[PDB]
Amino acid sequence: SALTQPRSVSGSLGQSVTISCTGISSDVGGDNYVSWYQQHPGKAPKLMIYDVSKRPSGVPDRFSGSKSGNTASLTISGLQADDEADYYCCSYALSRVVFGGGTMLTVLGQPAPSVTLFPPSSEELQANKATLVCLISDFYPGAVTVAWKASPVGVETTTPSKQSNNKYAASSYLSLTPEQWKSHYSCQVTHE
Amino acid sequence: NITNLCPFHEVFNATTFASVYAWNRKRISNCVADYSVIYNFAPFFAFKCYGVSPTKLNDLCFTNVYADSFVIRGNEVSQIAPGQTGNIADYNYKLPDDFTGCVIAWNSNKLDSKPSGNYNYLYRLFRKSKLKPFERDISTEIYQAGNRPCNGVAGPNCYSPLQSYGFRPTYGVGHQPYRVVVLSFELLHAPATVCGPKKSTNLVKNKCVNFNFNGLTGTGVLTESNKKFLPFQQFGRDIAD
Amino acid sequence: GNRPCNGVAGPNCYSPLQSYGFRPTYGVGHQPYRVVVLSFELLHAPAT
Amino acid sequence: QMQLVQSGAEVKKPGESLKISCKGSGYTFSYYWIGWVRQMPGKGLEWMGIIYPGDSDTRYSPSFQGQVTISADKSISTAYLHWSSLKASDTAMYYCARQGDLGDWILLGYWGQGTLVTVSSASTKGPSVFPLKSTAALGCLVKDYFPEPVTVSWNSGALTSGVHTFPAVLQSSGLYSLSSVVTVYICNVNHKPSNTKVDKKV
Amino acid sequence: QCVNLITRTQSYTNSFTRGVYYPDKVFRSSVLHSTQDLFLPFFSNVTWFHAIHVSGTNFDNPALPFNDGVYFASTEKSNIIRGWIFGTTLDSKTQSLLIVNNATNVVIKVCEFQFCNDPFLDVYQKNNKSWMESEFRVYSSANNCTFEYVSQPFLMDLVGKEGNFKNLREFVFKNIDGYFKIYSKHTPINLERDLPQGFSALEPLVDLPIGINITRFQTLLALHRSYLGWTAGAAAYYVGYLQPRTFLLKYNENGTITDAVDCALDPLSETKCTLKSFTVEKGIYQTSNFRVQPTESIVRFP
Repeated sequence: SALTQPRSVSGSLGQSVTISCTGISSDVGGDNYVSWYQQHPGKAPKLMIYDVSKRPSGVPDRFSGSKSGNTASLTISGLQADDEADYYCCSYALSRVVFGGGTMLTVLGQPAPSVTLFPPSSEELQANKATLVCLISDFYPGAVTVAWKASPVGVETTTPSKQSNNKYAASSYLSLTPEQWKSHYSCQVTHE
Repeated sequence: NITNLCPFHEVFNATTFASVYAWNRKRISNCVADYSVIYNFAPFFAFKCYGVSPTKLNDLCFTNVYADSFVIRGNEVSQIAPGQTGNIADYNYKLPDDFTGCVIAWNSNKLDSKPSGNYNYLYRLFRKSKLKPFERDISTEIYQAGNRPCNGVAGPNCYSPLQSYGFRPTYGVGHQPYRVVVLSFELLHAPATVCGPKKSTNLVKNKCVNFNFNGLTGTGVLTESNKKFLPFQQFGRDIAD
Repeated sequence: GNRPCNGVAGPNCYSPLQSYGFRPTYGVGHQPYRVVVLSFELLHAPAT
Repeated sequence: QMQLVQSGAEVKKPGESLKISCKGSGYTFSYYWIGWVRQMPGKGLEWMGIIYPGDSDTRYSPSFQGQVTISADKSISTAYLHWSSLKASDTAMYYCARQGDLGDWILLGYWGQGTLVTVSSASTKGPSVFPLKSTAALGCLVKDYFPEPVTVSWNSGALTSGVHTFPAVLQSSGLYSLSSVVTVYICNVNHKPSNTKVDKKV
Repeated sequence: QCVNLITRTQSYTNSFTRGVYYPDKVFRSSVLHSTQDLFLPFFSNVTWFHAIHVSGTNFDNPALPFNDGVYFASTEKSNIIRGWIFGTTLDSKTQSLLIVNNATNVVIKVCEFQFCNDPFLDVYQKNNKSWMESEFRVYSSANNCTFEYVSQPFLMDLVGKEGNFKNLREFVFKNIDGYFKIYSKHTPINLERDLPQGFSALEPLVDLPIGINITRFQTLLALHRSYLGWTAGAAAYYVGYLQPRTFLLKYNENGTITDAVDCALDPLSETKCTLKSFTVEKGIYQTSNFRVQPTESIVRFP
């Protein structure tokens, strides 16, 4: 059997959220072989729910669950800032452990992104290179649009970022030649 | 070969078995019980059988076959047997004198034992009367050993009938946990539904060989026919019966 | 089993001789029973 | 308290059969089942197998019966990982797990910190460091590097407050690029997969 | 819920040649095989029931006995009559076989149901077109069960229907030595009276060992109850009791039973069975001797 989970879930700080997961098998001797794991972005997973009627040591009591036939669910008594992470259900009734398709919990909050510009140094010009960096940060939503002004203007950018500070950041690197850089730019940012 | 095999997991491959006093039973019927996966599961400590040979089990037919899984101590494995006595044989699981089946037990010190103590397993030790053949007693009421009325908790004259197993890996042989699986066989007026693996062979045609098709035996050659057998018909018979 | 067995018992090979656990506490059916089989060959032969 | 730390990150070409280790402490690493969990970037967790350090008893997932083997040494309380016939699609993050006294033998009570194993044929190109109207903050730019994990420090670690590192950005040429800034200076960038360390001053 | 609301009227109809099925799964071709087994006598009188509902909720329907097998036939459009009931007491006192038929994945389960006076199925939710079971009014209570079974929907509507054409469905249930056998076959017929002339064999459909005893049998209706609270409906079916008789079966070149002879209908068929031939030439043939059966039993003691 294979476990399934909703890929995207949403919530709010102080509210509750539920994550369903099916595919739990039953064996002779017990039927509560259901466990849940929480994995922070870019970190190792941490056990938060095992033997649903019980909880591990050191885990906050805000986590809970329920059982209904072959369907299990994960309930949180209250969402916080550190709760924005992935969750995986697990079943260990047949002496084997399996994980679901993964989840992603998001919480609402207060959204003005800070825009800064940094020109390239002379060492890049000596190396026949020119990279203009436009930095975006201090924005809560996970969506941002990056543009450039020469007429609208290779250029690459990454929208998501690490959530170690409960915020998101964005950066873009306008790769150009030194001759084109000395021949002129301005960064354009669009946010909700 | 398209017949569905009965799932032999969830009884041998199960993570944690039921308690000795609350042993669970799985009904195996209307399937093909492939016992070949048992002989290579684990180095069993005991593999005794009663009434049925361990080798002929893969071919004999049975109406209903039951499997009971439970975990007991290593020094009490000799108690689960027809005619034997002890705590498990009298208050947890009693086998009749006419028991027909097999008893399987293997070491489980690496599965049902923890350094902090695997106190989840419980076994019954005090009861007013002995258990009947294939009887279960899940009652957890405080057994009144003394004549004084007992309170809501344990006391000097009344103790809990269910005691916990202090399974620890630091113990030697005899004290380690042993998973025990008991197989029960029976037959009655109801038609049989489980006969074990049939183990068919490759088909050979145009040769003088012995043929067997779902029980019909004979001697003769096999040749590709041009007939129009109906989807439900299986045997072909001419005018001469 | 198919594995060549060593000089001692193993998971796929056991001792062919099992011992009788004859105990007086057992009921009817498990108690020991002495069996004496008398085989006679009566035919047109010089009898002794 | 009980701890279980794994080895550092490694990077090799497909088919070299690298080895990863894990060191535990704070408990008797004999009576607890230990295993490993693989997770590719973008997908969920995938369990490979477990091993009981008390003996040679081992169990593995049906999808990893021969693709990976796990070994342990009770004398030093160290677990090991070994692969065979690696391919480019085998680059993934690996996590360890132990039994513990929280649940059953199969329940994973605790976890490690993770180990990144990168398997590719990009020859592990070394990175380069270049410095960047602010007055106010200063920063440095790291470009031309294939491996993902890159560590950047400022003034040999003397400045910790006001220092931040942004995720890498993949350029069109097939190489990543990141930038680190410090609130106002010598920026020190260290690259473990390529063993390259370049110092630059703004 | 359990409310007696299903009206049923019964009549009589002549079953000319219906009720013949394959006694075994053995292939026979160009051979006249005579066997003695439970069959339906030709030209016998069978009961013709008429289920009628007037939706006057805002009604008599007694049960039917079972003796070693009962012939069933139905031809109502849109498969109004779907289910059947089997058992020995049918009041949650002993295990009873319940058969439910629907559009996909029929369910067969033997349990101790407390069957209502008029057990049937009703659908609802017309406002959103999600037709499903509204209330399980077949039984008021359910005890522990023993066995379950799931199969494909058998004898559904016509695949690729034509303009206003009627189809006749037949069913034969029999339980011998613990094996419950079911025979069924559908034959499209014209818009004239039901049970036409000709011949049609019934192929075996279900054969499972249950080992339970059957004394009575019932059936399950299905109405298209739509809110606007109740909807009218009609269902006509045939019920015939079987008797152990001797029959001569004729097999064609394809292996199908094309005709049958009832060896106790008329002396001609008796001579046919004696000679094992459908064509009897001119002559005189000696048949089974007639015997006057006793009218009653007399017991004389000291």
